[PDB]
Amino acid sequence: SGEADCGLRPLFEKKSLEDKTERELLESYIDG
Amino acid sequence: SGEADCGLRPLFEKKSLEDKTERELLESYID
Amino acid sequence: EADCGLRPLFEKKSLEDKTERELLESYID
Amino acid sequence: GEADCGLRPLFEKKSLEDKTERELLESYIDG
Amino acid sequence: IVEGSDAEIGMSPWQVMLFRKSPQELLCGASLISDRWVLTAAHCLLYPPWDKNFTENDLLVRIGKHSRTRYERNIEKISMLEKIYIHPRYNWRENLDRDIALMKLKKPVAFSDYIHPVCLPDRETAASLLQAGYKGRVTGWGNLKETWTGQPSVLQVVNLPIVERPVCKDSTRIRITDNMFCAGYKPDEGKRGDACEGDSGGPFVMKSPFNNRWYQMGIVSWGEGCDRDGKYGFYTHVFRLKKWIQKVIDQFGE
Amino acid sequence: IVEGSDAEIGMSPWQVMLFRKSPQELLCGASLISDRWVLTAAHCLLYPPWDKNFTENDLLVRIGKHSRTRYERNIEKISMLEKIYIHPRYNWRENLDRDIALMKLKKPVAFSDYIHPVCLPDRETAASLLQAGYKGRVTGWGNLKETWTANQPSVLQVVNLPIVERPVCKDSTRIRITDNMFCAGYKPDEGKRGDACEGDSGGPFVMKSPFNNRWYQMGIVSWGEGCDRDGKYGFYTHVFRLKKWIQKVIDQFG
Amino acid sequence: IVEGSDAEIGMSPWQVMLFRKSPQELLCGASLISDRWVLTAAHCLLYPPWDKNFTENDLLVRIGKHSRTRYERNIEKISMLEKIYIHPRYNWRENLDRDIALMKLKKPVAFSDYIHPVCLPDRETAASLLQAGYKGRVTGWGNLKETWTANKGQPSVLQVVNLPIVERPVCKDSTRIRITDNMFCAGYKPDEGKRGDACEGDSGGPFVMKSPFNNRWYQMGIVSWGEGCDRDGKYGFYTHVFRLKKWIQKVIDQFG
Amino acid sequence: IVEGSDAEIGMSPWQVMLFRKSPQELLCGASLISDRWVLTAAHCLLYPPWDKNFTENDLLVRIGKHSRTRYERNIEKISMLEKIYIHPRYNWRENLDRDIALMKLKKPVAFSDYIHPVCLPDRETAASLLQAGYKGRVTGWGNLKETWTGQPSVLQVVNLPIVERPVCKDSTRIRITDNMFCAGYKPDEGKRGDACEGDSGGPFVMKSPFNNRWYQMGIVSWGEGCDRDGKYGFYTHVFRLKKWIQKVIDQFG
Ligand SMILES: *[C@H]1O[C@H](CO)[C@@H](O[C@@H]2O[C@H](CO)[C@@H](O[C@@H]3O[C@H](CO[C@H]4O[C@H](CO)[C@@H](O)[C@H](O)[C@@H]4O)[C@@H](O)[C@H](O[C@H]4O[C@H](CO)[C@@H](O)[C@H](O)[C@@H]4O)[C@@H]3O)[C@H](O)[C@H]2NC(C)=O)[C@H](O)[C@H]1NC(C)=O
Ligand SMILES: *C[C@@](*)(O)[C@H](CCCNC(N)=[NH2+])NC(=O)[C@@H]1CCCN1C(=O)[C@H](N)Cc1ccccc1
Ligand SMILES: *C[C@@](*)(O)[C@H](CCCNC(N)=[NH2+])NC(=O)[C@@H]1CCCN1C(=O)[C@H](N)Cc1ccccc1
Ligand SMILES: *C[C@@](*)(O)[C@H](CCCNC(N)=[NH2+])NC(=O)[C@@H]1CCCN1C(=O)[C@H](N)Cc1ccccc1
Ligand SMILES: *C[C@@](*)(O)[C@H](CCCNC(N)=[NH2+])NC(=O)[C@@H]1CCCN1C(=O)[C@H](N)Cc1ccccc1
Ligand SMILES: *[C@H]1O[C@H](CO)[C@@H](O[C@@H]2O[C@H](CO)[C@@H](O)[C@H](O)[C@H]2NC(C)=O)[C@H](O)[C@H]1NC(C)=O
Ligand SMILES: *[C@H]1O[C@H](CO)[C@@H](O[C@H]2O[C@H](CO)[C@@H](O)[C@H](O)[C@H]2NC(C)=O)[C@H](O)[C@H]1NC(C)=O
Ligand SMILES: *[C@H]1O[C@H](CO)[C@@H](O[C@H]2O[C@H](CO)[C@@H](O)[C@H](O)[C@H]2NC(C)=O)[C@H](O)[C@H]1NC(C)=O
Ligand code: NA
Ligand code: NA
Ligand code: NA
Ligand code: NA
Repeated sequence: SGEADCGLRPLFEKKSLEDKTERELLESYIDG
Repeated sequence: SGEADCGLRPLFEKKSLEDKTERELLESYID
Repeated sequence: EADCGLRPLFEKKSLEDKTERELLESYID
Repeated sequence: GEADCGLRPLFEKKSLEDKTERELLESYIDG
Repeated sequence: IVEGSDAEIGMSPWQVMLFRKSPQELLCGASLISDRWVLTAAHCLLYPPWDKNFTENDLLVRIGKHSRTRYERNIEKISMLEKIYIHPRYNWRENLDRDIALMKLKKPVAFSDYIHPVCLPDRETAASLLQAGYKGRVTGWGNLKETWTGQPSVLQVVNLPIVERPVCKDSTRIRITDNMFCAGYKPDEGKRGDACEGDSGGPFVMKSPFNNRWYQMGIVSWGEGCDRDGKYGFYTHVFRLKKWIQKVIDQFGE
Repeated sequence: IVEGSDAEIGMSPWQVMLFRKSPQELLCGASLISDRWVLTAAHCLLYPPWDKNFTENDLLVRIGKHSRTRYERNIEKISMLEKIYIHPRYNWRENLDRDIALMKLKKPVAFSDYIHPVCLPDRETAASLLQAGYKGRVTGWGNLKETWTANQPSVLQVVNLPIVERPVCKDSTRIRITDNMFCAGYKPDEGKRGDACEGDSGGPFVMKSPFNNRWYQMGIVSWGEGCDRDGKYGFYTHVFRLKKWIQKVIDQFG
Repeated sequence: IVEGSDAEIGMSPWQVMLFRKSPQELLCGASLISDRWVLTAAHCLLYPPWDKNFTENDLLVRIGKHSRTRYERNIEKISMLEKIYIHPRYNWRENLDRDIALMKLKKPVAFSDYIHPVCLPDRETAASLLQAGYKGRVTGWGNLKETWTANKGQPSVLQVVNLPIVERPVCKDSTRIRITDNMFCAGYKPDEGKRGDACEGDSGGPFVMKSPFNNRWYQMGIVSWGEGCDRDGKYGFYTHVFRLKKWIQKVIDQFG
Repeated sequence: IVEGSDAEIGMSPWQVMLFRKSPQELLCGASLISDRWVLTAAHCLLYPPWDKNFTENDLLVRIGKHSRTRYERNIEKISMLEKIYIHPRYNWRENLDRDIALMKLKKPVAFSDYIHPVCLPDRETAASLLQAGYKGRVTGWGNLKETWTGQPSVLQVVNLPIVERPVCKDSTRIRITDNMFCAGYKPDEGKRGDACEGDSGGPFVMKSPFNNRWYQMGIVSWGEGCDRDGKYGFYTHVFRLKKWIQKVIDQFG
């Protein structure tokens, strides 16, 4: 069906590549 | 001096007249 | 566990207890 | 009573000093 | 259990006894749902009105028993309680709403012919079995009849039918909620039976005609008197509280 | 999407477009959660106040798209709807509470570098990511600015926005909000801007777990008042809160 | 005053204008609390960040005015300042905490139909009136709109606007500037539709409320600060008069 | 009172005794500030660490007394407590910060030559009198000396100088606050004197050399031992808490 591999993008996570703004999300998860 | 008579405007409260919007304030004091 | 609800001394050895059929009959409208 | 507070009937009101009140006064003079 | 009968050996392998260490006392019933978790009623552990508030070390559980007090060979087991988890919204002040609690055992218990976990209902099981008229089975070592002044030697068992919510509601002045259901025979149905004081925490089980497995649909919670015409025993609605049960087990299992 | 930017190729592989066959029109966004299921907002499918009440055959979905209009050979795919499932308690008459619907595709779609399902959050993921201040990502081909005409970007738009405190969300609108919603967007004193807008509904609000590196859909664009206005926030359907319903549908009709 | 309206004659008899002698300029608003005392915001008199530090002889006050420009014969009066008293803990280096100052007039002003003092709140008046949602009235000859020029949209006659007091949590979350209990904020919320706000030039002016218990007007606040004017999600801030009344009373008693 | 002396008749007409009905016991001192209000220390009424939590009906006050035990006809008076008001921020958990409470009498007491209210300090009085070295007067029927195992027959009085805050602070490990002040003689000064257990609630008064009136500047609050070299008695700062006193009296007068 498609679940065990959900949320991992073929052109990004799967190739160890980051998209242009995901770091912004990560930084927002660190309070302070 | 001038306190015992404070807050009562000569041209309004003193001659029993209401300004155009003061009722808006009164209505806001009623929740 | 995947083995829940099956009693070793009954369901596991194809044996019925004395009154379980009463429950079954009640499940038939 | 409030306007008459702190004035003792048996002392200040009869112009009489108690035995040690002078000690307090002298301590109020810097020296 | 009122108007029930002696259970057969191994007939209720998920049956658990909740004991108070000191003074020595059989408090309630309970059920085994895994090698580490036991389900019971919250009020068995916490009920301020009667000045009851037990901690893990005040109690012990006995599993695999048949005869209330005549020690059973290499059959029965004893377990310590590692942690007690009472539903955060358990309403002891009014109607015992959400009368449920979980107890994690210090060490896992080994399954046997006399010790085996019962299943918790899934969406479909509950939909198919939770219907008025359908009978479930209740077990316990509680009072054999309403008492205001005896208790069984061997585990007692009785089969009772689920009753329509409207009838449950009109049978008592106590406010009932969807987190509970009632069971028992109606005045003119002839047959009798009911759980009673001491039976709380015990399971109300039903055997699925779809997969042959036993499911615990309820937990003996409360009643007014025991086996009185017009009254019905009330049970904690297990499926409705399964979301909480699963959360506790997942968060604090291991 | 207001004040967002062009998405990168394959940046949102679970993005789905919901189209009206006749007259041709892009209705909303949606997301792919498996090879046979698509998640969207219920009002995209049913909203009487707008005279909207679609049937499976009135619509089609396009997957794997980047450009809003141009065809993308060997990349995009189309699917027919087999059945629509709208939450039974979707409140279209009042505040859009439980603005959620599922669409089962008549045939399974094949994943590729441009088509891939997003994850649905579990209780642990929701606890760790759904906190005020934490940013999520919203995507869609909806209006680039607040528009008042009765009847858009060339390529998929994306904008990252912070989740907002419930008290702040509540005081920002006179519409009754519920726990089945959450709002997101920058506050007036934060400077930055951005928001979803008409046409973006059904689109996903996603967050990337810093724990397992996976993207989870925490929300569904549901509603707002104007677009990107100071002191106003976009509202989203709370996916985790309604996951029990989602799983129930997929299990019963999957 | 933004989104307000022209005041009626004698509507705010306690209104006072603070003027700079040279170069001639209307600086702020202020209020008459007795025949010898005028209340205003401290920053109108002292604000180093703007290179502002006035002395008594640099200013004059005009009382009883309606028109912002023209002279009003037999109505308006002018007074000289005898002494300025700025709150000793006025925080000009940070957030304008305790933005309050008193000015004693060299000669007592005579009351008339156009000149009359406003009341200062007592414990009970403050408790009964200082509640979220309750509206007060702000008056002034300041900017009619948010202005970025160092020079504008000045009103012809005194402007007036009624605005509701806002919950402290909402006021705090509307700005990154540290607010204190010595201030309160007022203004409509984005979802209430109506508009209005004080603006640059209005500081020192009064935020008044009419007691439904004794029919008297009480000055509950002093226009102190804001960020822009009448912006959605932003609120005007005012010095909390009752909270600082012990200071006001102390000054008047010690230097009356 | 330690190292004090017998008070003269009518010397402290605002002196009040706080008694526990059952079992019979003189709890603390207090002061008359009006015909309906009595000031005392909050801990006399509420102090959990000692399981103390008195209600209006558990107590009674005696006014106009000189000899602590032996009745005095046509002079002393008794009153019932209508309501007790303890400062909402009284800190019994740590340092007795804001150790103050007001008691509203059920019926107004009549003033006489032996019963008369003391004044509460005004801004100017506090500024002019609250200075180090300036002496105040403390009165009470409390212990005559630090005791760990007697009690005065007649009211005791002692004059003691106010001490610099830095010295008060460095004299104890307990966290002191601006809501209190200390008084007593320093080791080198030679003279002695201090309040002691049982004296709490009693007033620390000063006579204004400006208007000849007596002002209550403090309330006996606490100490460590009694009259120990290096230690000083601590008193509730009445002027700093006057805003509260006035509020209570105006709201519930
Ligand atoms: C020692 O001093 C007294 C007792 O000697 C303690 O103070 C009293 O404590 C009781 C409870 O212990 C307080 O009663 C509670 O009041 C709450 C507020 O409601 C009030 O409403 C009006 C006020 O105008 C009164 O008529 C009414 O009596 C109440 O005072 C109620 O909300 C409480 O209700 C119930 O809450 C839960 C229910 O979920 C129950 O578990 C509680 O038992 C309670 O019944 C309750 O009525 C009383 O107000 C206090 N009075 C005073 C003088 O403060 C002190 O706490 C103690 N000193 C200390 C701090 O150690
Ligand atoms: C704790 C259990 O042993 C016991 C079981 C009773 C089962 N009765 C029937 N008829 N099947 N439950 C109780 O005793 C509970 C807990 C508190 C009191 N209680 C009662 O059932 C009362 N009899 C009724 C009641 C009082 C208060 C709130 C809810 C119910
Ligand atoms: C269907 C979606 O395209 C659209 C998305 C709007 C997102 N807006 C912001 N600011 N992020 N939703 C809607 O248009 C919904 C459906 C019905 C009307 N509606 C609204 O948002 C109204 N603007 C407000 C509203 C009206 C009734 C009930 C709830 C909300
Ligand atoms: C002096 C007054 O005319 C003026 C009034 C502004 C009222 N605004 C609204 N929206 N009702 N006050 C100011 O200009 C003050 C004094 C110093 C700068 N200032 C500000 O309001 C800034 N805009 C913000 C600020 C800066 C520093 C410290 C506090 C606030
Ligand atoms: C209640 C009063 O009778 C009594 C007065 C003591 C005066 N002493 C001197 N040296 N002038 N006060 C107390 O007994 C208070 C109340 C609680 C205990 N206490 C003390 O003074 C302790 N000795 C020290 C202390 C303990 C806890 C918090 C503050 C101080
Ligand atoms: C601006 O106000 C005064 C100028 O009038 C500054 O200080 C005065 O001048 C000197 C400063 O060294 C002092 O000796 C005077 O006593 C001051 N005048 C009085 C009595 O206020 C003052 O420093 C400036 N204010 C600030 C804080 O920038
Ligand atoms: C009974 O169970 C325990 C017994 O003490 C109670 O637990 C609390 O005890 C104190 C009273 O509030 C608290 O200081 C403890 O933090 C708290 N213990 C914890 C951490 O659970 C419990 O409140 C009692 N329950 C009831 C309702 O009577
Ligand atoms: C619009 O959606 C469908 C239209 O297909 C409506 O469904 C009902 O339509 C008739 C009017 O009530 C009924 O007689 C039909 O039995 C039923 N159709 C079905 C489900 O097969 C539905 O009511 C409309 N939705 C709303 C509430 O506006
Ligand atoms: Na019955
Ligand atoms: Na916004
Ligand atoms: Na605004
Ligand atoms: Na000493």
